[PDB]
Amino acid sequence: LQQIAHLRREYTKGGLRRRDLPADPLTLFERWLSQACEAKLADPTAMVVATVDEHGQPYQRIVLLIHYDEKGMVFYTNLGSRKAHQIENNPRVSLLFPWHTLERQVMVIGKAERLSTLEVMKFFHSLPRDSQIGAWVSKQSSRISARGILESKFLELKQKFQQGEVPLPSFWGGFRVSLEQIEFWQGGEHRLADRFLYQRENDAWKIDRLAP
Amino acid sequence: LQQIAHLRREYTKGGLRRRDLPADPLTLFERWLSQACEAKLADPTAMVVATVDEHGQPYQRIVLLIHYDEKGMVFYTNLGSRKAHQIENNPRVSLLFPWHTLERQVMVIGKAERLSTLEVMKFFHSLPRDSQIGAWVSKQSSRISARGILESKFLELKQKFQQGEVPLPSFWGGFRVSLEQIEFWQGGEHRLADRFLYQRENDAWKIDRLAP
Ligand SMILES: Cc1cc2nc3c(=O)[nH]c(=O)nc-3n(C[C@H](O)[C@H](O)[C@H](O)COP(=O)(O)O)c2cc1C
Ligand SMILES: Cc1cc2nc3c(=O)[nH]c(=O)nc-3n(C[C@H](O)[C@H](O)[C@H](O)COP(=O)(O)O)c2cc1C
Repeated sequence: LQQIAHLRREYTKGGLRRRDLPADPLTLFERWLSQACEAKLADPTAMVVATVDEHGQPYQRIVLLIHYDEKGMVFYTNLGSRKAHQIENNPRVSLLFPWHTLERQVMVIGKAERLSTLEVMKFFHSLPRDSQIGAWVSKQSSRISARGILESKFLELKQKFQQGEVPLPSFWGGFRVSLEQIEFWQGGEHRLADRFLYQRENDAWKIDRLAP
Repeated sequence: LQQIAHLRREYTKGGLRRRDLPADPLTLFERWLSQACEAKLADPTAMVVATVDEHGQPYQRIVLLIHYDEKGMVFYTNLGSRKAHQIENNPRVSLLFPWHTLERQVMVIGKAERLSTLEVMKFFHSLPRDSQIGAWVSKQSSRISARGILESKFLELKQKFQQGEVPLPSFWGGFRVSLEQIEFWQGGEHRLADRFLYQRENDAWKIDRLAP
């Protein structure tokens, strides 16, 4: 708890100049994610996902980043959830990594596309057994009349699955968010943040500094 | 750093039952905000604000909560920023308090309205002198060709204001987000979160538990 405090002070010694930026924004994201992990932030892979309903109202919630590469950033969710309904009507989403403990933010803008069954199955059968079970329990985002509904169904499903592999719910899936824009924010001198926007354009990245 | 660790363990000993909920959601928000402050989270008042552009694309960034009451939650920003432009075309916003260090989230849905000059002036002239200056420096969200633009203007404005009260920029203002919905999330038993939605309806709050 002094080792962690020290690491956070070192990773917060930030300037951020254009000439030190990598060509691929995911190189910088990888570096900051590794620092969030080493500094033991709570849930370093946690990201706030924003979606928009049919009335133009934005909604937000935290999800975990499970995978990223050039094709985008992946999370898993219940396909009957509010976020899945909103994505089906409007695939435009924003992701924000709230790394303000290290004076950082990352924001990703892109379109969410569903994962295939093969991808979902691979991830599901990597989860701890008790995570597989919980995925069955909850009709995510529906009104429920009592907490006991969850607790009862959890007990029943434990009993039902006890002596086999936990099957994949038909209602569990995932989304990959394309990399149209990636924005980096790092606290800077005189409380003037360094801010860079990577914009995907003509199979390349256009980088601009933004005023904070 | 053992005192903080202990406080975080105590405030994370959560069950959340309907019968223990306050009538006014801001009573529970006040309690969780006070706990985030006592546990020394980074920026306990930090909230992620989501807005939507004219194409239906959501955007996100962190701002600080400055004030809250029944009329809504207040933040300050530069009126030429992307968020201010997006609000002018679509006043629907979401706020999320990323308190996952204490296994919590709070989300607020409502409409953003501008603050009056008298309100903006009162807050501006409470800021530290060096905060007043910085508010002049940056054409928030515009592309800038170099970091030095910020550093130069900061030095010039320091010199210009040295021996007087720092005047209020015409381009600095704020927004109050109405309380249409407030949602509380707290990590729960068997990794099944307690989730409650307060929905404003007929001059009252309708509370429902949501499945996690
Ligand atoms: C740290 C943390 C991680 C979470 N990870 C996920 C996740 O990966 N997927 C998911 O569906 N919900 C996750 N949740 C729950 C969501 O925030 C949200 O409550 C749920 O997905 C329902 O969102 P919706 O009603 O807007 O669709 C997480 C919550 C927290 C606090
Ligand atoms: C902890 C923290 C607090 C911040 N507080 C504010 C704020 O209160 N107001 C503000 O305009 N920007 C604030 N920012 C900067 C915003 O996240 C964002 O970079 C800026 O407002 C531009 O957003 P826009 O280009 O989307 O309009 C904060 C950033 C962090 C990391």
